[PDB]
Amino acid sequence: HMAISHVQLFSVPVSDQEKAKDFYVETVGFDLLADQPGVHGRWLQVAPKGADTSLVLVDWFPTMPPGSLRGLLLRTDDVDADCARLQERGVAVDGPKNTPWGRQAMFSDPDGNVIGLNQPS
Amino acid sequence: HMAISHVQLFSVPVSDQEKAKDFYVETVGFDLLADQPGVHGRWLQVAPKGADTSLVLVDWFPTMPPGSLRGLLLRTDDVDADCARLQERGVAVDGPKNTPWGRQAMFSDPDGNVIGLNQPS
Ligand SMILES: COC(=O)[C@H](O)[C@@](C)(O)[C@@]12O[C@]13c1cc(O)c4c(c1N[C@H]2C#C/C=C\C#C[C@H]3O)C(=O)c1c(ccc(O)c1O)C4=O
Ligand SMILES: COC(=O)[C@H](O)[C@@](C)(O)[C@@]12O[C@]13c1cc(O)c4c(c1N[C@H]2C#C/C=C\C#C[C@H]3O)C(=O)c1c(ccc(O)c1O)C4=O
Repeated sequence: HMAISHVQLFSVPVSDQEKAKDFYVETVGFDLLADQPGVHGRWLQVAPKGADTSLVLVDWFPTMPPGSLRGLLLRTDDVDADCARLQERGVAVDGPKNTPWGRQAMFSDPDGNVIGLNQPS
Repeated sequence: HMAISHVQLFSVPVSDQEKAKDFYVETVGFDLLADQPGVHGRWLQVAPKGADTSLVLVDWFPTMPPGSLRGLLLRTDDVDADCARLQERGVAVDGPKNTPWGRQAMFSDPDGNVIGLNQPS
C-alpha cells in the first residue's frame, strides 16, 4: 500500500518567466514560494496561499511548449468576485457559466495556457 | 485578495484510458474519484487518498499529446518502500537518489509521462 499522500507540484510551460511570475503572483494573486536556480534553469514556484499542491513555471521541457497546457482547474470559494477582479485587472474572462459540476470560468496566461475557475454547488 | 483556495485538478494526457486507469489505480495506488461521461469524452479522475488536488486522464487536447507531460512530483512518506513496490509490479524506476530537496525517484506511465516521487529530508 503506497505511501503517496498528495501531488507536491506540477509544471506549467512558459517562455518569459519574469512575465509569467508577475501574472501568476500580481494578477492571479498566487503566493511566490521560491524563485532560485534549479538544475535546468530558473525555478519559479507559485501556489494559492496555503495549498498543498504548487505549480512550477518552467521553460525546459520540449514535450511541453510554452502555452500548451490545458485542462487545469482552480477551485474558488467565489467565482463571480474572482471573475470581476480578473476583468478589473485587465484579463479576458470567459464565464461564469453554470455546469453539472459547479459554476465555472476560463482565462489564459501570457503564453496561452488555459486556466479554469470552479466554484462547486 | 482572490478567493482561489487550491488547484482542484489538472490534466494528464493519455491514449488508452482503460490502461491508464489501471496503471494509476492498481500500480501507483490512487483512488478512483470518477469514471463517467464528460463534455469531450470519457471523464476519468484519480487522486491519492485524502488529497486536495486530483488528476484527470484525458485524450482530447491537441497541444498535450499522450505521454508528453513532465515535471510532476508526488509527495510520499516512504519513497524507498514505494520504489520497491513499483519495481515488483513491473515499473522501471530511476532512483531513489538523495537531492538537496529530499530523496527522489522517477518513473513513466504507459504513455511515457514522467512522474517523480519525493520524500523530504
Ligand atoms: C525529466 O524529468 C526531470 O528533469 C526531473 O527528474 C524532475 C522533473 O523529476 C525533477 O528533478 C527536477 C527538479 C529540478 C529542480 O530544480 C527542483 C526540483 C526538481 N524535482 C523534480 C521536478 C519537477 C518539476 C519541474 C522539474 C524538474 C527537474 O529539473 C524540486 O523538486 C525542487 C526544487 C526546489 C525546491 C523544492 O522544494 C523542490 O522540490 C528544484 O529546484
Ligand atoms: C469545455 O470547457 C473547457 O474547455 C475547460 O477545460 C473547462 C475548464 O471549463 C472544463 O470544461 C471541461 C470539463 C469537462 C468535464 O467533463 C468535466 C469538468 C470540466 N471542467 C473543466 C475542466 C477540466 C479538465 C479537463 C477538461 C475539460 C473540459 O471539457 C469538470 O470540471 C468536472 C467533471 C466531473 C466532475 C467534477 O467534479 C468536475 O469538476 C467533468 O466531467
